[PDB]
Amino acid sequence: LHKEPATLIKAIDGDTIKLMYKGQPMTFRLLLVDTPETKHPKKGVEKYGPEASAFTKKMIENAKKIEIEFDKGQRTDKYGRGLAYIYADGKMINEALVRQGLAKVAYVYKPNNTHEQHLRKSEAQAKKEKLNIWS
Ligand SMILES: Cc1cn([C@H]2C[C@H](OP(=O)(O)O)[C@@H](COP(=O)(O)O)O2)c(=O)[nH]c1=O
Ligand SMILES: [Ca+2]
Repeated sequence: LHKEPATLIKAIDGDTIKLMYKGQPMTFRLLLVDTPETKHPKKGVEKYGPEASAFTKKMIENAKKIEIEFDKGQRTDKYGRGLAYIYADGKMINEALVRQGLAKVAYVYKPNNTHEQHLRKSEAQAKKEKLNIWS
């Protein structure tokens, strides 16, 4: 796996970010995590959804450098969103959300599970600490 540069376009919610990648606008979805829903009427605004959204926005806007890292398998989902680990000054947003209890580990689809154990350990800590989603 390797990290590639990208420039911000707009943070959509906790786990979906529009980025300029190789000079094309693409929507990315964070691998291995789900922040609670805030757009879809079928789930409604779920608790911590808005909180997750503001956390990601904050983290990605303040970054000096944004990087994306695809995993070993599919690089897009069925909606055409890029599937990646995204880093803001070398800090993985996917992990940072999980560590705050603002996302759960989810959508673990082989072979895109390289950081699964890393993320699960951050989740276990947020749970033990009773943070946000786990409170
Ligand atoms: C993170 C991730 C999501 N998805 C798909 C599965 C879910 O589609 P369905 O909605 O059709 O089930 C959806 C979860 O995304 P959101 O959390 O943005 O809803 O995106 C993948 O296909 N692969 C991935 O790695
Ligand atoms: Ca979500």
